[PDB]
Amino acid sequence: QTQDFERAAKKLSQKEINRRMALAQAYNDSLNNVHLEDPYEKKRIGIAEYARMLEVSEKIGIISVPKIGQKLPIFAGSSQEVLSKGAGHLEGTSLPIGGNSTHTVITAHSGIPDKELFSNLKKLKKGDKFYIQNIKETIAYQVDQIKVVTPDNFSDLLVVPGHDYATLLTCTPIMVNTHRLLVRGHRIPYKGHL
Repeated sequence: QTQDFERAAKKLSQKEINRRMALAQAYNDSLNNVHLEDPYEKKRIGIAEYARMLEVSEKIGIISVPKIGQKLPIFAGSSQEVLSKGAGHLEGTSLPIGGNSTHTVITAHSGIPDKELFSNLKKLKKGDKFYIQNIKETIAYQVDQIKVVTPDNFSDLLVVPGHDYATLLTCTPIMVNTHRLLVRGHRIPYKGHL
């Protein structure tokens, strides 16, 4: 469900990619993490507008996790509608374009029967890799920390100065969902603690 994004991204001119990426950079520089909310709170209380500059074909990117054979569309926000059809981006975290002092968080469900999504995220280990494609390019991350945290602990999702991080976020234990699994990687060239 990702070929449409690729096709549409390739049709943008370089000036338009630059304009959009500028808006995304400006958004990241003004990021306020007050938007941080747990997507998997059962009794949690709209359409996401904050990442429109990165959107083509309704999507802001593609998340590839080769070890578990996933290549999923990324949609803005983390609404139930989004999480039923692919991966979401956690509003309040950096948009997935990389850069110094950025930390983007991409999330998908582990406990929807009959949809793989991030059901097997817990198979990831330090040294494994994942990739995010946005309208400009594909950026790569190498897993360097795996943590299981409570749903009200956002500490490990915040921007770390001087680093370019990405975390893949899901619920755990499978079908129980009392906790959150956070698989963090650091930027590499594209070619509690567990």
